[PDB]
Amino acid sequence: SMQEEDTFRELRIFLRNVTHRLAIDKRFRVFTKPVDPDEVPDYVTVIKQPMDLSSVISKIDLHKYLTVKDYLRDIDLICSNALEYNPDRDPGDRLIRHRACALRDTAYAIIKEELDEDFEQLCEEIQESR
Ligand SMILES: Brc1ccnc2ncccc12
Ligand SMILES: [Cl-]
Repeated sequence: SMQEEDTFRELRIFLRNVTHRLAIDKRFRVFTKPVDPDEVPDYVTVIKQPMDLSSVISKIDLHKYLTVKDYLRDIDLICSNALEYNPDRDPGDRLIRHRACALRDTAYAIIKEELDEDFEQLCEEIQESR
């Protein structure tokens, strides 16, 4: 209907605002762009599911997120990818891992404080019923 359209627009607006708040945080500057294949020519071979905040924005705007659950799966990728590609004890790796998973914990904490559970449930029930 347009009730349903109104629901998904509100979701998109909410997901944009969360994604913007992550993207202007200095800690996360490295996650605002896909990994450059110049700097890292083995990344896009090793990391099957590249994910970054600019990609998340594109998916919001292409209506690929019908639930916060779907959105958080992509946020989880930004962290799990960082852990997978940068596992070493050296500070370079430890810093990207720390940041990647602080991005994850920030997104979860924002959504925990600001997402109405009943709004997520409505989104889930519309999605399941399609
Ligand atoms: Br730059 C860079 C190098 C290594 N791993 C990375 N993981 C995620 C984002 C950027 C990365
Ligand atoms: Cl830096």
